[PDB]
Amino acid sequence: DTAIRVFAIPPSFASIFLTKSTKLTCLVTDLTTYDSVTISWTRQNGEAVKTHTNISESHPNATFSAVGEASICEDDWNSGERFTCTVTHTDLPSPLKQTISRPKGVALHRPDVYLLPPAREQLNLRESATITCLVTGFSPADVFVQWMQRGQPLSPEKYVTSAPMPEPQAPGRYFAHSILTVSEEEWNTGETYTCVVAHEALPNRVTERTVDKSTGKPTLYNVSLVMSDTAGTCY
Amino acid sequence: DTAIRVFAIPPSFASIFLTKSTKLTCLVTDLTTYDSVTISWTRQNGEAVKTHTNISESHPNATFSAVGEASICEDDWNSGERFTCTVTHTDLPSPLKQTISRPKGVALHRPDVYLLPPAREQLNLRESATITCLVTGFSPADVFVQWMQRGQPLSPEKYVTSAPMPEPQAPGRYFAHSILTVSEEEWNTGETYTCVVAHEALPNRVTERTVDKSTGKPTLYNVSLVMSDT
Amino acid sequence: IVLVDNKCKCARITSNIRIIVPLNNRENISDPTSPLRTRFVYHLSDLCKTCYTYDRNKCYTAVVPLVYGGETKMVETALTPDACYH
Repeated sequence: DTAIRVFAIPPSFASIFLTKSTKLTCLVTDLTTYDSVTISWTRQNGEAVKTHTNISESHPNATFSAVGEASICEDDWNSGERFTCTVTHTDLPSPLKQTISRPKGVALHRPDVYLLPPAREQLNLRESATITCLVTGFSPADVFVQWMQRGQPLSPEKYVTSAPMPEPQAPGRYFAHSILTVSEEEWNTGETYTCVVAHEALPNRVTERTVDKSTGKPTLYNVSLVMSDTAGTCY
Repeated sequence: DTAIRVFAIPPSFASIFLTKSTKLTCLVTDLTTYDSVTISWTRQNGEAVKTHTNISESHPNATFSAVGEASICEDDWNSGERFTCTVTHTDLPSPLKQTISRPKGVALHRPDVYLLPPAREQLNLRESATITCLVTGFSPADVFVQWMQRGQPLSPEKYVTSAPMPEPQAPGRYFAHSILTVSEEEWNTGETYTCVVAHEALPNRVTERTVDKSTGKPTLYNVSLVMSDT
Repeated sequence: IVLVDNKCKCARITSNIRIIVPLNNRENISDPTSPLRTRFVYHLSDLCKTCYTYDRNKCYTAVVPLVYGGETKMVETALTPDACYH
């Protein structure tokens, strides 16, 4: 029972924001692992597009690592142009079409970022601090997140993020979740961690929050305000 | 679901915890449209098992995708028993019986549950409140989160839970999370809430956690006023 | 009647003296990466001529780096986007 699976990689919001380009690919895996694979793309208008040329393909070791880079301006994808990919094989004459497009029309709503520190229990355990950065009541999907310590950036595998799942009260809207786990030394030291996120619905398209050990639920204040010259000239 | 295939869906841990019973299913794919399907359940030792609770309705796939039903106390499924769906078909002189087992031999790890209250920023907004339950360091990935308002249940629509995501920064120690959305007034009322988790890698097969305003306030103040004409 | 209504420190002196002192704020306002300055000073003479709060009409900003696929790039981000513009 050989299951011929098919995958498609469309563009991403971080790519348009930074690379300002487009990248759409379609491939088939879990089948005869070798060369001689037929793939083609065609826009909604039926015209040709940048076909895979000088792009990586399956390695000689039956390692399917083909990639794609459709040199198409971000605007065409922004309109949500219907890109149709036709995947076919020499031993699979039957056609296989895959239509990908941006959903036309969505109730854009600004995100609501938050930041919470490691729970008192985890910190008391003194094994690993964990900081939460969540994003509620936001749409549409494709939100990028990043984490930073003391201003400098941080590696992607040092933290994880959730996909946008439907929201209970707002099925149209979604929520995302991010967790950054580190040792119990940086946070205990007082490291000021910062969480940045980029959503399309946001006006500035980018936002961030931050928190350190003290700002993480100050166990005790140390306010020492002084009111010099309580009355003079002004009152 | 084609090319002559039979898939087995044994009772998952979440189904065991909620339904509190076992229900084994041997879905038959590409099964020709033919009634009187004698898909009778039977133990690996061949002992009698209650037959399927009838066959479900037809499907647009032009296949009688039978759904076998089974019932057992708890231990058989926990024991080294293997259910076998006969999957009898007249148009098949050499039928294949679908085998269902309970594999074991996985590293155990204590789930670490941490419940965290609504973010300090949400307090000022007053528009609503959210509570987060995080779970880390456990195996396998079969947790089941539930929220209880002082032991009482709650309609599952008002909360959501992510699947188990992997933890690449750990040796395959799966982690997960879930949320619960509530009105702000409810949180300012000081009520209590509990994030119960069902996972096999537990001493008592259940863990409990709870937080309220009490564990979300500072310990003391050190204010110091200074008033003078200087 | 309102002699001074400084919104930098929220000091209003009707001649009443009201001063709100928000605790949650970093020492340096330019960036959040600074100690937490718990001390607070309210010099009436100087005030009647280093802020702590943020004015409703004022929309602060700070530049931060970002890395997605290529190189680190600096982008401006507003500390109070709601003031700037669910």
